[PDB]
Amino acid sequence: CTLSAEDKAAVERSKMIDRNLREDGEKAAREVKLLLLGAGESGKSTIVKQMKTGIVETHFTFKDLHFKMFDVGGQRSERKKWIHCFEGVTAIIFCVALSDYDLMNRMHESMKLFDSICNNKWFTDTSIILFLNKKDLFEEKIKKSPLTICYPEYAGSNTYEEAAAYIQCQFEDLNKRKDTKEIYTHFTCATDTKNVQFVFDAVTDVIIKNNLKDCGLF
Amino acid sequence: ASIAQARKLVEQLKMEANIDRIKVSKAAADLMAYCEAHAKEDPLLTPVPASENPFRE
Amino acid sequence: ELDQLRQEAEQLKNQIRDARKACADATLSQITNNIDPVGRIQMRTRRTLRGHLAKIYAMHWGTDSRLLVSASQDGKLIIWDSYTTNKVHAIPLRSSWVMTCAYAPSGNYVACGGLDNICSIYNLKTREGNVRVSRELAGHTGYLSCCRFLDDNQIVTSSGDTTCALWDIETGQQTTTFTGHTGDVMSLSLAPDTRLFVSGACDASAKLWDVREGMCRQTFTGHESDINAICFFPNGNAFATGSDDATCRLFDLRADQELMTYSHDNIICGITSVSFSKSGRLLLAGYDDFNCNVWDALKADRAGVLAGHDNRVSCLGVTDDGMAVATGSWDSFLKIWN
Amino acid sequence: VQLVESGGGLVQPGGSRKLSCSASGFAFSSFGMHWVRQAPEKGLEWVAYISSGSGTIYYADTVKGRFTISRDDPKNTLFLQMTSLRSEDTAMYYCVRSIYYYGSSPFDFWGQGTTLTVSSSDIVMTQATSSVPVTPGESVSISCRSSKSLLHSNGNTYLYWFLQRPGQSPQLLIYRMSNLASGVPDRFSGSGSGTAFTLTISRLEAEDVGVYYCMQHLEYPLTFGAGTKLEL
Amino acid sequence: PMKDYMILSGPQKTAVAVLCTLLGLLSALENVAVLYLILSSHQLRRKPSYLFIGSLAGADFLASVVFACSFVNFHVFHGVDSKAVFLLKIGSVTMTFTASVGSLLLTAIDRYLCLRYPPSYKALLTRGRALVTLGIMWVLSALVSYLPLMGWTCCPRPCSELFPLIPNDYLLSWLLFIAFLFSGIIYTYGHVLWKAHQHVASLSGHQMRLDVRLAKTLGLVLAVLLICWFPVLALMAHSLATTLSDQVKKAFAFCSMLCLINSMVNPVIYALRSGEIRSSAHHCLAHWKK
Ligand SMILES: CC(C)CN1C(=O)CN(Cc2ccc(-c3ccc(F)c(CNC4CCOCC4)n3)cc2)C1=O
Repeated sequence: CTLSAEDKAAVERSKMIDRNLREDGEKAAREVKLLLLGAGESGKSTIVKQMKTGIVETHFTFKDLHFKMFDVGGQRSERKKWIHCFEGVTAIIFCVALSDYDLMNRMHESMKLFDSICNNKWFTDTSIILFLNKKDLFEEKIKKSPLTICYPEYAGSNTYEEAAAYIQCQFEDLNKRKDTKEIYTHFTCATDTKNVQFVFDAVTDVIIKNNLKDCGLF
Repeated sequence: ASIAQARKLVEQLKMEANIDRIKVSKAAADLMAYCEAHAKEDPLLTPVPASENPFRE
Repeated sequence: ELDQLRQEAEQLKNQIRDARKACADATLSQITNNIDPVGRIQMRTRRTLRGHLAKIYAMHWGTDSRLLVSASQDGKLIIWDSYTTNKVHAIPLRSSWVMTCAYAPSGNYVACGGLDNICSIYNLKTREGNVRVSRELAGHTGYLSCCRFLDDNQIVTSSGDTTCALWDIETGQQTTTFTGHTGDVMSLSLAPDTRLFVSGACDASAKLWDVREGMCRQTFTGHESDINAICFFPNGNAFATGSDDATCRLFDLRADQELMTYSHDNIICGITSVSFSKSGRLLLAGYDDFNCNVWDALKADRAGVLAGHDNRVSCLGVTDDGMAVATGSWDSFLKIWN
Repeated sequence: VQLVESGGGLVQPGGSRKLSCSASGFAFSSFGMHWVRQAPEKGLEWVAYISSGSGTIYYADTVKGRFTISRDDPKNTLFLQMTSLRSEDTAMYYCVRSIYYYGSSPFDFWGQGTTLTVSSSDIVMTQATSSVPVTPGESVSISCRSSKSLLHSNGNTYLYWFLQRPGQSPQLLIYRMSNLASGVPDRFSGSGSGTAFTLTISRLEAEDVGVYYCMQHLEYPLTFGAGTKLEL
Repeated sequence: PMKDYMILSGPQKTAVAVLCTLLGLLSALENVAVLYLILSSHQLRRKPSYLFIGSLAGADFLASVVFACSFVNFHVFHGVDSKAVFLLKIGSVTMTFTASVGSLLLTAIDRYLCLRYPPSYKALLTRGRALVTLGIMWVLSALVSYLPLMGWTCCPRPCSELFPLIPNDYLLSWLLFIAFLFSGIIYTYGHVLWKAHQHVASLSGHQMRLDVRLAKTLGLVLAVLLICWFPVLALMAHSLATTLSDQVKKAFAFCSMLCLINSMVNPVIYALRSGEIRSSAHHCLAHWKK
């Protein structure tokens, strides 16, 4: 065999390490990664509390699905030099503060970040589970002040039903890859308890579509 | 406040402006001399047979 | 006065450029045309390494030129035997977002770091059979981009918080910090004598620091985009930088100006890794076009392609004896070329 | 790191026994364990070897089929089930810790041992020096010769040196040709010619008195050498 | 001497000789191109589903060539061959077609696993398991398809009339085997559609596209398969109970060539529908133009 006793034993140790690697990789592949790029103070921590250093890992399960949320907003550096690390993440959870449309404008900063990360060359096929946080604050605020301060081209009604829909359409008009990715939108607040469920269905739809694309059905 | 960084740049440029400099000809000659001196010891520039090559499968 | 000091700095920069121009009597391309071309370099994949399941982001050779450490995003740090493709150790990292890895010259310690803002040093040799973490270094406010070992007790680090740090492993403190960079520091290279070291940041500039003083001796502004990779010359008086504008440049430490530009029109993608071979004649650069080029450090003519990777060649390194070149790629495949 | 062992006793011949080696202080699963005998007046002799994950189990020709070695990784213990105990199995069974990778140090730690006293084609290594005296502070070169060359095609010479102080468990000194083990003073040095080997020690104190055993790990069975005693 | 068996040899066989050979050559070309694309991209090979698609393509390519040659030799050349080699062609063509049907079922099961276990699909059905199931179905088809000659000589029971010296009980057994295969295909596709409908209903429970798209694609892949394979099996089952006194043999030949039409329609329906195969074809065309 031209191999020594120690060489053969080292080969066996390498095979055992390979088996442990395969087991850990299968366990990791059973899990779901969810990058969480919020627009700063746009209700990022509220959703994290609702589902339960530099980068914070949040682990939670729901219907026997091990999720992993990565809060990377604390990096405070150039995003281009490490945003490729998250390439291949299952879905980006974007948090936008609806009440931040009066603060240039904070909602415009959120829109700029959404445009920057949605049209990035890494997340072309990575879908976005968009979150429009603080819908109660939006409903309260829309009566004292109008949306004209933030959106100058807006000319619709004033009620929350139309204004929130207009904001959602504006955020959903930013994806130039309307075919290879889909934006899942949900209007959440501090009292909602179904946000984790909505994340579950959005993630399972994303995984189903990815599998169908990989299996040739699409 | 920003004047601190402003003049710190000036002291840094003072320090990096008084260093001695050799010409490009001499530096290139030294680089070339080192490249030529150790050419025989380079297993990549100078290929070696399979006898002493540890990567032969 | 603020503007008066800014004008003084501008005049100083013009004077520095004038000194460099006065030193620029000739150029390397005009002085190394009579030398014989290196000839076409044909390297074959001797060992391809299987066992990583995600994107490999860093690698470092051991001093003995037989062992190496590979870092990937799956959260594991496999120590490889290059001569026979075995796994000596598999290190489960606390954070799976690793971006750098370094093998100590002694070999007893390996270090990894990434987005977790922590440089984790792992004790390879211990009377337990484990690779338990020896020390976790904290103090960086940005992502850690490069790790390099001075000795078993000191490790230098490049981070994204516009600074570099020289740590003391036994006490886990900040001995000296190197400030002066405007953008994120992406890679550092250590001189063979370990007296000085360079660092390529994202401000299209590479600096040269005195490790024992913390001061910046020299600043090299030659590129137009971010500098991703850097590597010292084997002699110790030159260093090549791999930028994002698909160009590599050879700077020198005694004329403080660029010596040579490694550019080609057919290449429009940035450089992830750069490292000279032994004798410094060949410049092995990994690109984002699933490719690794081999350049002649004295002639602009390219030596040869090193294709064979299905994704971006994230990192590459040459052995201490120069016998082999190992390249890591984002396709979860280490490849060693001779 | 310790390996305490249980077993032994006055077994009538032909009975059965189950020696146990409970390991505490290290990653037991990653270490390929070993068993070594020692007759009251004879040298070491290899018994069995169970690797990591129990993938490969080896036995000596004198105990093959009769003995049975196994490990309980979760319980951190090592078992050696014995049957039909002859009167020639009376020995001091040792539990040897061994790991196997590049640059590793096999046979690192040895256990206390059990006094099991049952009532009533391999590479042979010869140690010519049965017993040599020494003046404390001089240099001696223990030389033992092998049968076939231990120099493999990979450039590794598989020769191990073990020191056994009086009334103590063996301790690893040099785990290959000129590779000092951890915790061993630098005075211990070894070098061989591929078939004949020597172990040279510069300065001697009361720590060096004992018996030095040279062993080969090129192939199984793991043949040891005879006793080489150093007397003050 | 067997002229009494080949039903038609006269004014009508002029068209079929060109027709079946043209369909066979086109199907073979398409399938060869498909399998070359699968095996050349060096990335679809690692993905377990496209290896199943390529296995279907190869089985159907063998089907096209074997059926084309056998039919032009039988219903045009009227070639009478030795039973050892004459029933070998029966066994081989049966093996190819049963392998094609089994590959259809295996892709159907892969697509079912894409929905029943979304998150675990990638790691549950891996590369090695993919070839394991591939070889299992291939050898099962080979055995159940070459048993007609090596196993049964139809000496105790009368041999088939619509099929040359083939045991009638083997006819019934293989027809039941293919009926089970098609029932499995329909069952897994129906479960796929039901899972998609339930999932879209659950997703739209707070805020139809997926189930409609799946309905369209699976409806094509199922309707074409039915109108290409059900007629010939139905004609066979009719022949189980009749004596073919009424003219059904040239009609059976027509059904056979329309079943061969499934051979050319399989690539476009399954592999060309996939975006990855289309992109790989475009890249290969660009490389060839280079
Ligand atoms: C040399 C010979 C090959 C040429 N040859 C003849 O000798 C007779 N013939 C007419 C024919 C037509 C279609 C099919 C067929 C079509 C589809 C199909 F799936 C099968 C499966 N096979 C089974 C069918 C049940 O029973 C046993 C054989 N079979 C089989 C035969 C013919 O092509």
